[PDB]
Amino acid sequence: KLPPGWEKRMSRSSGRVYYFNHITNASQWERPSGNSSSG
Repeated sequence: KLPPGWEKRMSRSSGRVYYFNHITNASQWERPSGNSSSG
């Protein structure tokens, strides 16, 4: 899971908004928390 280096990214081909780590280099679908996660 993401956040040191992240962005919420649209799939610029066909499907979904995904969520991204910059410096690992990993695409998932997660808003990582806020303050509490909960999910």
